[PDB]
Amino acid sequence: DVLMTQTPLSLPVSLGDQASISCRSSQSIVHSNGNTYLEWYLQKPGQSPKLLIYKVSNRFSGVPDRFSGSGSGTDFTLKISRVEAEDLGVYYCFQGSHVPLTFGAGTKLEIKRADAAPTVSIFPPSSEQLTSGGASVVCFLNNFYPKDINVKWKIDGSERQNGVLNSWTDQDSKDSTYSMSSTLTLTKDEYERHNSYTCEATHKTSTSPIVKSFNRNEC
Amino acid sequence: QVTLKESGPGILKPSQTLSLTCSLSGFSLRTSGMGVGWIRQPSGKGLEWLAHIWWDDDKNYNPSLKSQLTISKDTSRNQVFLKITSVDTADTATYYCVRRAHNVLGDWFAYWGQGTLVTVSAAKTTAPSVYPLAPVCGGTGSSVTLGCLVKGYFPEPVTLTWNSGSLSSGVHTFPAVLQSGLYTLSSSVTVTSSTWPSQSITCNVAHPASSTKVDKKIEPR
Ligand SMILES: [Cl-]
Repeated sequence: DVLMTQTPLSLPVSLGDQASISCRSSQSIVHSNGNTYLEWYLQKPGQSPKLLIYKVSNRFSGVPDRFSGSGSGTDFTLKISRVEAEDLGVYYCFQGSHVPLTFGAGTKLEIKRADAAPTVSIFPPSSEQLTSGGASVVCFLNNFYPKDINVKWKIDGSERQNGVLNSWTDQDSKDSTYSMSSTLTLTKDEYERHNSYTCEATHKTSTSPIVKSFNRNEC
Repeated sequence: QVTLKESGPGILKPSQTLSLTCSLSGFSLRTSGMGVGWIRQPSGKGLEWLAHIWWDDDKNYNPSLKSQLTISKDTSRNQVFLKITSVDTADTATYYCVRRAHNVLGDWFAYWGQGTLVTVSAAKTTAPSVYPLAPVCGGTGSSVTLGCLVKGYFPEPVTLTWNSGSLSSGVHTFPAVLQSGLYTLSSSVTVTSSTWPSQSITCNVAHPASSTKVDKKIEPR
């Protein structure tokens, strides 16, 4: 099959700046009829992908002249000048020349904003959950930037990596930040075998964790 | 409007057969050389092309699934059909019907269906258990964050509101995760210290598939 390799996979941009997205195919996508059936699609949260560009360089209905497609053979580029809010979403390249038809992996176009530290909150299991014989320890890391924060759990000083499930919001439309939930699930039995529960959020290239804790010998 | 509409089960078990119908209007699959096909997208994943069928009953298949995939049409009804035999959990995805003609306002996916979510799972229907997330006392500040943990339900979706919808600002509801094969979701809500616990904060959870609706007041520890 023909591999459509898309670069980069994450594209943070400021409004008004230019965005360029590379799509490279593993083989020529020149069809036997001499046309190159290369399209670009844009998908926003909870919607079908929408066509932007077809046959490499033609703009579909409703696409403004700030979008232009170019390239040939195996090297293709989508350029967006003066990015607007309505442009943010996930961009996919695609070749319709050779079966199986294939899409690139997606490039997320997102807004750059100033770095922001998470508001971190830790929550022990509820009495309700404990009487049903479960234990989940929840940590919210809210309204931070950029998306790739790191979260670690400690139990009685020992870092623990098993039974941890994470979930992320999409970029907020109002403040352009990200949020995340991190839930350590334990058996009620192993939960009650330890005292100290720690959630620590380390952004980026830090250095200094924001640490939230509770100790069952006090709760 | 040239439109495409996907229809079919929505929930299936491993080893069973996925069958979907694409109903078309605004164009004819009789037209030379019209074509309609299927593309799928797993949650949080990319797009995978599956198959395409043409006005002349020519058909193209993704070779990675060829023993499982059958595409067909009913020209008299203007319908296209997908069958995937021997499905498993990995076939869980949004399934899109798309138009693609050849030879010259075609050769593009200008026209997409809205998509239909199909879940493949051996799980049984199960109402969520709803747990309150009240802060450690004291921890500690201008803001106080509360939460709600919706645990062990099947299938998607659930809906969650805070205070019946009067709390909309500062709410973060997180996508469900599978802890298998049941879903768990959480939501945080942030208010001023002034607000809570003097006023009551309640989490409203609905699970349509089990016709469950539940509230859970966040009581202080
Ligand atoms: Cl078409």
